[PDB]
Amino acid sequence: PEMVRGQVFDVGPRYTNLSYIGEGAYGMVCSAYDNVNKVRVAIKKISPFEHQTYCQRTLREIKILLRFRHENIIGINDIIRAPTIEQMKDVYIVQDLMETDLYKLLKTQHLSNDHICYFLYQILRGLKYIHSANVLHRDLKPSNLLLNTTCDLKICDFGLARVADPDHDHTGFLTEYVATRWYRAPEIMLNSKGYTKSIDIWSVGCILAEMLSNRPIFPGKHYLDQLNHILGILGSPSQEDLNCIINLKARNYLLSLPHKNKVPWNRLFPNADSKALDLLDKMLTFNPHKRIEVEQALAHPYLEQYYDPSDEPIAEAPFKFDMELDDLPKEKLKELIFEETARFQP
Ligand SMILES: *CCC(=O)Nc1cccnc1
Ligand SMILES: C=CC(=O)Nc1cccnc1
Repeated sequence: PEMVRGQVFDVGPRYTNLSYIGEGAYGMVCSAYDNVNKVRVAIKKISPFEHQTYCQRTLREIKILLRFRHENIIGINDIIRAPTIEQMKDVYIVQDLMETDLYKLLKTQHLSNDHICYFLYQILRGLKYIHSANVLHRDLKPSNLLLNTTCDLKICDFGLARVADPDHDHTGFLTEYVATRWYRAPEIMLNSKGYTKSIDIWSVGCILAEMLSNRPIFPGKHYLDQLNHILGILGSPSQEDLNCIINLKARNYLLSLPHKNKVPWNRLFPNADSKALDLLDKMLTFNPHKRIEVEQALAHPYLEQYYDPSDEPIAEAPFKFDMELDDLPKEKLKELIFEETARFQP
């Protein structure tokens, strides 16, 4: 069994010449030569069977990625595991090798308007498919957008994804949330569980703003500071938008703040294309009900050079988890992971 930095990275004989390419979702990732397709691939090692949350997120990612088939969503090419549940300790997931991601690209590279437009198009094209399957990604951010050397873009990491559930979206004020803080929509801090499609659109808006300046637009340092950042740019919500927030603790918090005026997008992004800023405004709308939807965003003039709804496929059917994964014991989850990965065995 081959080793990488003192770890068991046991993928062969199909996959040889391991080069370490960093750490990610649940640990070690290497590129490797696939001796069957004759290309380098990425392989991630998952060791999740101790912990219920690890198993839940692993199972959720596998079920979704195996069901999805889209050019802008990372596929699973292969899964390596032991032949029996008793011997299964790790799972290796083999995916197309993507040389970089938008987090790394933004730390080092200025994007042309043409690149920003193309990246945004591919993000929305992928998101149209995800939403058409009644799935919410819920953790869109630059590091979950993979890019290859020709700038093909693929969304990854469906570990926090959920089936959409708008009739159960309501919650109290300051309800804790799992997804990455800088890309959280304002309503998460106020009255939302992140069970509607508008949650992902806000993330995309944040990603667009970050592509325009190479800096995150709302870099909050902790839970409520994230809302301070958002309101610092959008300004105080309107009476109508406050009236949509029925929860008193949430409403009254917002009423307690001094008045803040909107920062014009063209002052934050003086070099941006005006059509990009019109689309940004519509994605970063405070009221989730007024927020642009993915299909409308694709049809926006900013994306006219690429928009073609006949080449923007949807899922053949809505997604549904068989059981509520959030209260299954880890032995049933190991067993479900074994079953879900069975198709890749001899
Ligand atoms: C799908 C998320 C992903 O692979 N992102 C990433 C992992 C490790 C290092 N850099 C990016
Ligand atoms: C640590 C980086 C990483 O996980 N890289 C990766 C993932 C998927 C596809 N290509 C490359």
